[PDB]
Amino acid sequence: AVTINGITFYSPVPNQTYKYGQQLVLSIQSQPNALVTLYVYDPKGNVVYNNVYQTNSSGGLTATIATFGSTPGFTTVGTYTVSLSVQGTTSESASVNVQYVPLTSTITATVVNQEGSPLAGATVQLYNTTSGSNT
Amino acid sequence: STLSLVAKGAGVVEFLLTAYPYTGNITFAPPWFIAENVVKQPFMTYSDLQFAKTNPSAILSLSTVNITVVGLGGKASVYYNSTSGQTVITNIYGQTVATLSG
Amino acid sequence: IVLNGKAYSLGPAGLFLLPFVTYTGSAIGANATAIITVSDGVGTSTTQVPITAENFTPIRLAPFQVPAQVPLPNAPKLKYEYNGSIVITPQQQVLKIYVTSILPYPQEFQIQAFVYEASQFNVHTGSPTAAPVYFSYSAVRAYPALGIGTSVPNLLVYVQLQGISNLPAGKYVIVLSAVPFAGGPVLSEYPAQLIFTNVTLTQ
Repeated sequence: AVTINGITFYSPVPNQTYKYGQQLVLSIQSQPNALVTLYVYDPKGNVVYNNVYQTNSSGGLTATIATFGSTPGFTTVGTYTVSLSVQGTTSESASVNVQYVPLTSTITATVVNQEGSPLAGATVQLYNTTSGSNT
Repeated sequence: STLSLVAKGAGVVEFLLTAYPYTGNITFAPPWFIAENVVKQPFMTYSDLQFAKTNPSAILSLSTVNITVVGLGGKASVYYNSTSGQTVITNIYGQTVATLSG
Repeated sequence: IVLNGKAYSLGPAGLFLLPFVTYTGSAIGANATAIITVSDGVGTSTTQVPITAENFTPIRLAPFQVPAQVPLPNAPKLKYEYNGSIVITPQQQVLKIYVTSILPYPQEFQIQAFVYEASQFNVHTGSPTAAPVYFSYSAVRAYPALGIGTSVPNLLVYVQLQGISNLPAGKYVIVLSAVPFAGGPVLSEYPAQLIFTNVTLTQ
């Protein structure tokens, strides 16, 4: 486990890649009773998640932060800044440069005849009929 | 019944330890700051429990079945595990490295 | 715990100590090593930075204003709010701080200089409000002593920047961080970073 000292970050660790659908859970053994505003900035520098927590007597915070890949802003590729702004009397900071992966999909069309030889020249039109009209 | 007890308080586990380092030299006292809170306080199944139950505070010779140490990753503990009468020593991810008879 | 002469392992000792750093997932503490590649414009070299339990001591970043041999262990572990104003005149291309360590300390490392606007770091919070707008590093190769009078284990750290013609005038908040040298030593504490809030660069 990493620590930029004052925060025992059980997670995240610097330069970590989060997946499609994966949960950030903010597990940081830090100093009791402080105002821990985690700004989960996306790569455009706006707060797609933001919430102010407070570490308990043990010191562990447990909070599932973000559901990546299922919220706008956890859809955009590049370096997020997972920024703790720790407000006590004397404020402290943390900058964690974390990533995300993109996606796309692929479909197949196979043709065959009664002679068992794949035809060459059969046109196959693929429309997106989800809307209820041939997109 | 458990009312007033011996060992009703609990130990202290200091942050700066009675530990020494090693690499090739045993000497030096490195900052032991056991990271970001020990959450404190040894707990113990009293050795002579049944009569300790009625002791307001007396001086016995206890056998201590937890010592609380919490740093990075997991938490370590040390204790003379009174149940099999065997000193259990553990790690900060926790495995019994030692069962030492009596 | 070596009880009566018989070593009884208690798990990783770096987790009982501070400093400890698992920088980029690669854990470094007491009884560690960094072999570091440095393949550069002059060719390639490779330093080796072996870490010893008894090099342990916090590595502070303290500003100019604080003398070099004067510690701050009663300021925070992570960042102390420097609310003063460094005036960088245009004869200066260099940011002056004292890295304070009161032990012989040989471990080679760097300072990452992540420059930000003070609208790119809200000066009413401790938020760097985006990804570094420009990054430039200074590999500060510490010296245990080359003789006090030659190099001192209390270092005058003069962060020079390439692209101080890629940085023009403006009110910055700069984040200097005692950073491992891309897989380098254990570092940092009291305070681990220094963040300079009413700076005004002038070129």
